[PDB]
Amino acid sequence: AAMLGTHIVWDFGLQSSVTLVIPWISNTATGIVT
Amino acid sequence: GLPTELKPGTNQFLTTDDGTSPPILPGFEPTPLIHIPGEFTSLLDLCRIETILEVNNTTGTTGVNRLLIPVRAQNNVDQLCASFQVDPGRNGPWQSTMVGQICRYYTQWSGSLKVTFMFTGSFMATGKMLIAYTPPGSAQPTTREAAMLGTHIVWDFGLQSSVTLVIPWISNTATGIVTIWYQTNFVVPPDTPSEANIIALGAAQENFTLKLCKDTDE
Amino acid sequence: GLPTELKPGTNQFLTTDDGTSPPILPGFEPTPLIHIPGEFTSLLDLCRIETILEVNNTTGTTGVNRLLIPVRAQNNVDQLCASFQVDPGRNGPWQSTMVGQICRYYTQWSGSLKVTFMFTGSFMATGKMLIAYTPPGSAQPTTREAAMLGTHIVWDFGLQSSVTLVIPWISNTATGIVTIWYQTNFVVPPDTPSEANIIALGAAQENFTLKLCKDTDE
Amino acid sequence: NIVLSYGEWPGYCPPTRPDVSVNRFYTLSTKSWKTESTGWYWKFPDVLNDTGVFGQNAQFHYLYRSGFCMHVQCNASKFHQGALLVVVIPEFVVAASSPGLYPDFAHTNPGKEGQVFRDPYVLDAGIPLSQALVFPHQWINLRTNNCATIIMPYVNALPFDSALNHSNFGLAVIPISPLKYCNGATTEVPITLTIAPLNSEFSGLR
Amino acid sequence: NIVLSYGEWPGYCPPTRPDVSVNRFYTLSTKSWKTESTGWYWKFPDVLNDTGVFGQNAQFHYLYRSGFCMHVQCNASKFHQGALLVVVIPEFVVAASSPGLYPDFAHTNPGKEGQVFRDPYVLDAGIPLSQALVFPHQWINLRTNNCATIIMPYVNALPFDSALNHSNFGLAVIPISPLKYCNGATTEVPITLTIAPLNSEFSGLR
Amino acid sequence: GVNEASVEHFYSRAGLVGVVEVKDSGTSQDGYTVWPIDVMGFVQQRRKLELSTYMRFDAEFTFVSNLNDSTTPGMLLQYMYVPPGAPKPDGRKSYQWQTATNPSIFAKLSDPPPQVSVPFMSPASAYQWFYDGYPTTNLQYGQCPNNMMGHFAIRTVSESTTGKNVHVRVYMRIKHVRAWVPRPFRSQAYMVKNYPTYSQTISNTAADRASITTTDY
Amino acid sequence: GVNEASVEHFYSRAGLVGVVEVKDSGTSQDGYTVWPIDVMGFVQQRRKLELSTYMRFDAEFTFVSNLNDSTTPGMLLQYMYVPPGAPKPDGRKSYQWQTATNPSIFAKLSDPPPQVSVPFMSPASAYQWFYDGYPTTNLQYGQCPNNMMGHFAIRTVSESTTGKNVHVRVYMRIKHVRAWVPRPFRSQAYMVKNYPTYSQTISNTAADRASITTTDY
Repeated sequence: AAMLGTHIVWDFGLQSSVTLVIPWISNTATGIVT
Repeated sequence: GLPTELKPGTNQFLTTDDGTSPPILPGFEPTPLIHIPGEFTSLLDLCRIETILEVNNTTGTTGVNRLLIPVRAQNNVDQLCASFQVDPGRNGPWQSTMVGQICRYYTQWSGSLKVTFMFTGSFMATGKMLIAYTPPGSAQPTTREAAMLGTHIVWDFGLQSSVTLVIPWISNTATGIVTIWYQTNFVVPPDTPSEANIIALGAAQENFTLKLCKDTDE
Repeated sequence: GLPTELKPGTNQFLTTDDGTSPPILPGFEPTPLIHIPGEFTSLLDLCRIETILEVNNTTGTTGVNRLLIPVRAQNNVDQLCASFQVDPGRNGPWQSTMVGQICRYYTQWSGSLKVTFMFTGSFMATGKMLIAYTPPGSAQPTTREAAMLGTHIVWDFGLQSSVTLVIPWISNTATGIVTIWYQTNFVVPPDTPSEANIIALGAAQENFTLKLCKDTDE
Repeated sequence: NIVLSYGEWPGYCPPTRPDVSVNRFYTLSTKSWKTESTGWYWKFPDVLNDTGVFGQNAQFHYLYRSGFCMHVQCNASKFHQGALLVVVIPEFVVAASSPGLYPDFAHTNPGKEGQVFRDPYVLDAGIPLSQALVFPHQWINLRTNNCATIIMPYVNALPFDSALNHSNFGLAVIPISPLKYCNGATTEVPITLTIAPLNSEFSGLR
Repeated sequence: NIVLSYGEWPGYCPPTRPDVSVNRFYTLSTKSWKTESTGWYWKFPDVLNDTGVFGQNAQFHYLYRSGFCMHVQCNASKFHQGALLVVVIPEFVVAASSPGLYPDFAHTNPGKEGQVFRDPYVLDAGIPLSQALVFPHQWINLRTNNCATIIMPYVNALPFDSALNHSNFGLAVIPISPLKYCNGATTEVPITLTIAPLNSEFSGLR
Repeated sequence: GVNEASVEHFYSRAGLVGVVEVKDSGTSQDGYTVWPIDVMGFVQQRRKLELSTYMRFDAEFTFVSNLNDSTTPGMLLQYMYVPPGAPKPDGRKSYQWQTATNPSIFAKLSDPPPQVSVPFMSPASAYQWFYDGYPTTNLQYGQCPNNMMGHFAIRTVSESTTGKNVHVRVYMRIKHVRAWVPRPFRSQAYMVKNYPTYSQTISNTAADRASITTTDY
Repeated sequence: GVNEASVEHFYSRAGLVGVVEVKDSGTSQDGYTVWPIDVMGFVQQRRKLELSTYMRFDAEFTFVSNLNDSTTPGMLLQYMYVPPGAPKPDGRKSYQWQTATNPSIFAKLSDPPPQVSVPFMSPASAYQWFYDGYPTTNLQYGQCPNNMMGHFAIRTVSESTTGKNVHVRVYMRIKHVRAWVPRPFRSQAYMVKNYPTYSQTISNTAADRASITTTDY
């Protein structure tokens, strides 16, 4: 279910640090990272 | 080439073989060919001539009534009026068309068909029907809104008296569906018949083809 | 050429004769040929595709285990590991190769073969094997030094994971031998499996040829 | 508007060639289109064989050759509905039906009055009315148009033929969608056929 | 690195052509490679028939045409050993075996999960695994590489075909040399299959 | 696929136009037979030809002759073509068999089938399948006498009763076909040979279904 | 030697594709037989064809017909080809023998064998020996209906039981061959006609030896 949305597959062996950019979020109900 | 060998295939009579044979009356002069109008050199030219679909091919209907799709004032709206398959080679309304009759002399066919609809109600008889085409994969629509989401034409009686629907592509080696829906109620002024007929016509397009000659079932 | 004589060989049906015959359906148009990828015009192109030798074709071994040459830590050094003949047409490991299967459709073949060896042990598994080829005249070597004096390759596991041996020339109208020797003991660090497998692959070179078509034995 | 049969104008033969005594419009007896009407057909030139100067020429000349221009006018109000198919059928051989396997002379050559169809579904010839649109035709949809004009050239295997013995073509007016109206409207719709021979040629004068 | 199946890039047909909603990477459920594992196969495009936007397109379109790019990633330590053959088999018809001469639907179309081989020696099709290298393939030798990438164009006798009824090709991951390790290492090696459809075309939208 | 849907190809290939029988045993000891050339012998071929009004073509005729049990002995046969408006044989040994203007083919059962091409024979510019008129009663209506292509009188060249029946299959191939004025395909059953007469029990052109909204038959 | 190892030459030469029998004595007095065209009639030819996935070719068919004791009398035979999707004869004297669109060959046993070339007949661009899919149950899996090339109905042209059985050997030569996607040669025995089904008793591709180090069998 999470794979069909915005996601990054991160491999430990290859890449030791991964960066995820949250597109946009505001405060005047919020994004989730799993 | 005096020294010859006779290869396998001699003294056979192949009925499809296109050879020469001696004239039985050499030096006989046939009547010269005058100009006759209406020469045709292709069954495809006849296939794309519009002919009446027998959409009302219903048990108990006879004669010219079988060529008419009845349209009348409906108590309930969004009801189905008529349904036929886009299948010239199969038994059904296309049997009565010239394209549907030529298709029975061939094994396979491909190309596009157009179905013309002619409204034969009074001049003062307005209303809308929905003509929807279902591609061969999908089943017949159950409701007018279900048919509205697919390929469709909304046809107004008052404005446009004839509408043409082009079937994109269909082949024979399960088939397209055409459904006519009551978009609106049949509207008439006083002293005007409240029931009318639609005449459905059908033909092939320029990209229609036929293949593998065969003898017809009738 | 009206005056002809029929020479001996008329009314014979030679099954290998390449003649003409009338089309049974003249003016029938076959489906046009679209582009399909992977067209092959030569069995030689398939003969030079590397396929797995069944070197462990030993009684009691079944399934994928028959494609694996076992390598393990040896109490005695310079022992023979495996031996197979370079003979695509004969019964044995080449039966499982594409070159060995196409060779059974022909009577005679000539040209060079290459045998690739793939080591499938752990990354930390070093050691040396000796791959020696014996030309058809000479008998199989008895010792590692006897095989070392002929054509051979010393293969190191730690450095090079795949080695290719080219068989110079072999024909069918008694055959080459390939032997794999334990040059060194199988060396591993702690917590590493001490037994591994070699996968032997085989194919033909560009100078491979086939001759006199024949029906296969299977 | 005008439809040319087979996309060819009628023309002269490269013999009597009347100028205006024959080229005039011939207007036939009007047909009453009713609810239960099956249709009408005329044979050409049998329809004009005993009618005016063309009638005199066709009866006192051995050979004959002419094109025709047919106008099928329809007088209906906007409160009448129905569709006629007006089809020209070259060599319209009428068939008999038996439960009488040969049609009467009254049916093969109805004259200027014309004959009513008995089985308009099969055109009284065993051929489906649904495929009659391979022949040159016009629709008369009472809500769209009340006129049909078909220009028919001379079609024959022979350059000339007898007017009295041979009919080159038949003209059929067939109500596909029946005439329908409400109480108070005229119970019938007049259908008027106007014929104009074009490029008429004659031979064997007596 | 990347291997082109039959030396041809997938391309468009000279119809729906999605840009990025379909061209995205699809990552399947990871397979646990164990000592006793026989192998796995997937049917294309059956593996994506019920998966994301490609799944929606393949189920609501009459015709279908697409190339694929398969990544077979393997997560093993330097202390794990084994070799996988990753082979793409065009028209991979699975065979039944009887001492049941017809394979079940679960075997012919295993779906996104994929099916395990029962007789990987004969590829469950009566053809030797030793000659499976005539098909486009990559080796995964745990001591050499842990990745395989096969680019597969559209192969069919027809320009278009049904995604739901016909599988153009099968993808088989088969352990030739069994997985082996020492006590303390992970008892299984993950095998990840990532699929990316290339040049996908659709027709008959409903 | 435009060559297969042409008038030339639609009317091509050789078809059985008549099974002629030369009876010479039992009671029928004629030893000859006269078969009038009929392009519309069978309803299948008649319906295809009646698609057009006028045709002009040359016909190629092949004779597939054999005995009752498929045997083909060395028996001699004469296939004489009687052109339109020539007298026909009235016996096994009549003088019409010796008329030079009637072309003959002398062939044996042991030989491959005889072939011969009859040209376009009509006094008019085209054969006319539909004639809306009278030659000069009800019977003569529709009866154009210009469609007669001739006869094929066939006999065994013998002096007495052979005692063997010969079955002749006549195959015709329409050649150089030109068609004019296409017509609807006949929908009703053919009752007689030369008339469009149909049964009062009119058959519907299309097969029936339960209702105008159900796609089931 | 590169011409002998080509796809054109590998699939060349005429091979027996079926021994068709026209039985007309004892109990079987049919006097005809219908043989469906099968390029994979024999396992030898099936294995060679299944080397590729798609083929496109024209086939040339030869009929070697004779009686039980090799005799070839003057008997007439009809070799009618029923194209894919045409009705087949259901008797010795059915109307399907007279259908013009089914090409026929009329030939005698005394004549040299009849030959005729069937073109590429598939609705698809190539014949497909492996179809991984369903036409629309378990039985229909792998069953592509586009590989049907037609039928060869063969009869004696006779009015009654001849009392002689005719053995017809059909020889086919694959012509203008194009092959795609080579496949491994089948290793298991063929159990059924249209399925890759194999026995649970898997046969090893290679013959066995005592040990991996002994070059003896």
